[PDB]
Amino acid sequence: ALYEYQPLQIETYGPHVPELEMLGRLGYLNHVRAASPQDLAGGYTSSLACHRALQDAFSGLFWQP
Amino acid sequence: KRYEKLDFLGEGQFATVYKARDKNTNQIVAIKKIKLGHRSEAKDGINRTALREIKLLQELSHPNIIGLLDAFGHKSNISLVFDFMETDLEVIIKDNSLVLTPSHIKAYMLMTLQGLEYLHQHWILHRDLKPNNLLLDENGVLKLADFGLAKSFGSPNRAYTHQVVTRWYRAPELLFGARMYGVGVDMWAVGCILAELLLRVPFLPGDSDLDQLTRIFETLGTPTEEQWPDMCSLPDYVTFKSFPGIPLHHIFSAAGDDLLDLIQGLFLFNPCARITATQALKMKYFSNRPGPTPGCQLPRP
Amino acid sequence: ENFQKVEKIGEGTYGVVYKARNEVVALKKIRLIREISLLKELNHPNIVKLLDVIHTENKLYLVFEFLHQDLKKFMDASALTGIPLPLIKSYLFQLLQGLAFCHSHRVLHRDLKPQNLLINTEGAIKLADFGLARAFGVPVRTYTHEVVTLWYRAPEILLGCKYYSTAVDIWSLGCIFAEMVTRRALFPGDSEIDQLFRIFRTLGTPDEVVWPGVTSMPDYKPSFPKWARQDFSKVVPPLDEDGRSLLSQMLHYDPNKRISAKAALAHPFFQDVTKP
Amino acid sequence: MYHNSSQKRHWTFSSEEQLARLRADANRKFRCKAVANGDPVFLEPHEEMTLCKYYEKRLLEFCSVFKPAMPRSVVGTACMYFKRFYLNNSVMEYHPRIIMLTCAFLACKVDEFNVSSPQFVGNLRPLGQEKALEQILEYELLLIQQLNFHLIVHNPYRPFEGFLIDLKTRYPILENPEILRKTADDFLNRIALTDAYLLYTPSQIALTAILSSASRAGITMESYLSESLMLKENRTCLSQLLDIMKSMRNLVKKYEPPRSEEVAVLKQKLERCHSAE
Ligand SMILES: Nc1ncnc2c1ncn2[C@@H]1O[C@H](COP(=O)(O)OP(=O)(O)O)[C@@H](O)[C@H]1O
Ligand SMILES: Nc1ncnc2c1ncn2[C@@H]1O[C@H](COP(=O)(O)OP(=O)(O)O)[C@@H](O)[C@H]1O
Ligand SMILES: [Mg+2]
Ligand SMILES: [Mg+2]
Ligand SMILES: [Mg+2]
Ligand SMILES: [Mg+2]
Repeated sequence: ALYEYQPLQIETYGPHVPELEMLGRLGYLNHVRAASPQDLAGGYTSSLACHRALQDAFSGLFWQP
Repeated sequence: KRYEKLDFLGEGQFATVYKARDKNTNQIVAIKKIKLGHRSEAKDGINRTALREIKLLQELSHPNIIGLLDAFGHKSNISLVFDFMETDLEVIIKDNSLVLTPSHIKAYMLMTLQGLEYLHQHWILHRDLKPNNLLLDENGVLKLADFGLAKSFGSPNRAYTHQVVTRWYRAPELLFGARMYGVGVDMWAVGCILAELLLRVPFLPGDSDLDQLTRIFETLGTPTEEQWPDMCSLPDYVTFKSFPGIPLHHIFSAAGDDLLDLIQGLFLFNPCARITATQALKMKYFSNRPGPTPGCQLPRP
Repeated sequence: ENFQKVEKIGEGTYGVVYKARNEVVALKKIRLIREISLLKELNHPNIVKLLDVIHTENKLYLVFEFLHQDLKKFMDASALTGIPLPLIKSYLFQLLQGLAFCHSHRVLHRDLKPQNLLINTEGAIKLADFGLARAFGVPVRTYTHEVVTLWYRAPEILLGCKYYSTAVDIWSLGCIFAEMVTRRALFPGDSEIDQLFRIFRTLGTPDEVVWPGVTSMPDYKPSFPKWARQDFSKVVPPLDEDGRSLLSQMLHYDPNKRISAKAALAHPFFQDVTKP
Repeated sequence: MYHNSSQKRHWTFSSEEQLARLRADANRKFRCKAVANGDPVFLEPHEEMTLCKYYEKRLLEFCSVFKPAMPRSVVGTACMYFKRFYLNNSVMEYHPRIIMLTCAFLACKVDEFNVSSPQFVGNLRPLGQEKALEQILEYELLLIQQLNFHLIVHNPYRPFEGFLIDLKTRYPILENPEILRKTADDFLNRIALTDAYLLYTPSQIALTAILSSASRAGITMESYLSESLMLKENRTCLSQLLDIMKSMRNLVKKYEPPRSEEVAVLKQKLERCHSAE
């Protein structure tokens, strides 16, 4: 039984969040602080911070208790 | 009196683990009693490591992540209740009586990577991945455990403490003193674990931070500024003698081409370029044949 | 049966520590050889005393004199006012006597830190926590994967030397001495490399003139930054000429040139030592 | 993440009637316990609410003047802990002052804000400080049990920042969303005064604050909801979102701050109740 990758599906109850690689091209990264070279040397990019902020902004925006 | 202590599993420097039963479901559980420690840490209240484990495991629910069933205590004492795990991956690796076929290695890698992918989607870094933190149950299901070092990532200006994994599985950016990082640290640890599974011995067994860096560079070559663009800006950076490195098909002579590509992806020096858990799961090695063995068929010590 | 437990003190690497009453004493309950024997051998006013060893089939009990707090808590409480200079001198003198006694019996503490130095109400200080101790050649605990505090490690250990000498203890004591004078750690490194670089930045980078045999150490790298040696006046302002001289002799790079405990006891610094 | 968090599963409630019911149940349970132990000294639930609001304001003051600088998220976590605790417990049993200090102490440790306990207790205004530290340590485990060991608290500040980023990117109508930050922050404070944190998701609170600030500034942003958020396709969802915001604004304008003389009388009553049992 060969393995097949199946994407992880979690309901977020909010607007669709753009993919991480698309953030720079769509212009999101023009409104966040740039990552310093020291930050970049460890693998921390501004895209991660922008993606986290957007995911938190859109999480459970329309969910009713 | 809810739990009937019936076995002593082990004692670490910071906690003690016992076997018990719930007396309500007759389920066998493991109770990790957290030590107060020294006289000063006793006056600071409940241990921060126990609070970290509680707060992180209460917000996570995945098949391959250890589940916190309960937690109690008295005064500053505290005990965490987990489901009982029969063995762990280190015991499997060091057991000379059992043979690790390629399918077993693929299965152990698959479960670890799926757990890690779920963990990273929730913006949490394990930061302590090693064979003895991957616990195996009686049904052959691997679970990540020991979340005492785990931490959320993504929010800027959150360098915080410098706690790191044991040096054999530490990533070179961590050994150079990086304060801000991403999923790369867990991915390097995952590559080290895979190397341990392939060789049955630790891949890079340094005896000091500098010795660990020396072994990394002797085995995989000293990276230049094209491979690691801003490496010289890390706080604990030191220049090394240039090493050619060993070709990976010599270190892992039985590894096929797809597994070799996976290994190169996991051992890239640039943390940004290092493959993530999703990219690793999409790699051709997992979809190739033979498939991973069912968990009921995995070797048991 | 005789002992009445009063409360729980703490839970260190092994066992549990209990305040008890027979005189207030401290009881350690270990799950059930070299450490107990070493503690019986080390009888000194400046070392914590192993009173009695109660043996049970599945348990071990050790009795010690109760010390009300350790040095770390004492420095924390005195962070603003400071610790008086006579108290510093008396504590250093007593620790050096205890160290000289340990070294005379071929004992290596290896884990000196303010948290392991216990004081009482009358002004005495004693060494404790002989878990990493090295007697003659063998370690007392053959199998211990415990983390070690990094702020008091000697540079030779930081450079990979496997030959432990008594000088390492002196190094640690020197650091503690400086801390008690400055209410701050001398070398608060985040890692091994950062620890070594803080040492280098404080004392200068060691070369073959000052530390012969340093370039052949197991983890020496020629690319190490060549920092200069800042004078001791800025690193420890409050200290006097005798105290600064003793600190410098206690913080030599070369272990062979590092001062010994017995030689330290004869220093002019302790000319007018009086226990307060 | 919030969308599979314990805060969303266990600590967001359908209406303020449920909140009042749980608080009244707590008051009645304590009264039953005391009267079975063996009348005018009892406090009614609205008096308890007034006292809780007053001590929540005191906790805000304490976390504001705290040194070193207390991160705003830690303050939010502490306040949410206070609200959740006194949802199911009575001020007549556990004194709100000690509980508020314990909430701040647990929040600092949970949100990774490292402060030594002596410094934390020194932030208080001698032997009294030592006794206060003792009570805080005695109540830590009680507070954690009363929270059901649910320690992660999702605040609206991060969703606020995410919305500001999205507006700067995909809403060119707004020349500068940063003109809306001050007034939205004030509205977030006002919301935090009420019980909305137990009734709405953090993203809803942040978006309500943003749109309230826009309306006060005169700008209209229904286009952002309909167009940018793709709600023009699903109108019922838009109606639910607008009604949620209207309910939140109603909660804000209907809030009444505690009066000084009533607070003094109630403090005397509570102190007399804490010295007689
Ligand atoms: N759920 C469990 N079931 C069985 N054994 C466990 C469980 N959790 C931990 N253990 C045992 O406890 C030991 C130490 O656990 P760990 O959390 O790694 O402690 P530490 O944080 O001190 O390293 C492991 O070797 C493991 O075998
Ligand atoms: N005789 C004693 N008097 C007072 N306190 C003691 C005594 N012995 C041990 N302690 C305290 O008990 C705690 C546990 O110490 P221990 O477990 O022996 O150290 P370690 O775990 O570092 O080996 C320590 O904080 C120590 O200060
Ligand atoms: Mg472990
Ligand atoms: Mg651990
Ligand atoms: Mg110790
Ligand atoms: Mg010890």
